[PDB]
Amino acid sequence: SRLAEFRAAEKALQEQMAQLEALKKDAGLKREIEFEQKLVGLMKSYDKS
Amino acid sequence: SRLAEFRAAEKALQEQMAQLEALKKDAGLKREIEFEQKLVGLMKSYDKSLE
Repeated sequence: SRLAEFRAAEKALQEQMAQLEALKKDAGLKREIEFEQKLVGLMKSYDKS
Repeated sequence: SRLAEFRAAEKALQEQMAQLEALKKDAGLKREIEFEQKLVGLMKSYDKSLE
């Protein structure tokens, strides 16, 4: 019921969302997303013969 | 991998944004915001009465 526990959740959400903005900046994650887009498109073309 | 984690974090966050919005409906919370509202009105009035 408390408003205090809402604003504690609001702060908890905005640091979670802040560390997702940190994760989003990692060079290793970026290389890995690209490699997946490569793998996805390559199995896209493997379909055709 | 850093990619599998990133997607579970993006999932755990999406869930949190939804559990937050669950709380906005509570009657108990709505009355507590009414009290803070009046408090602010009280504070504004105090400032207004300093011309």
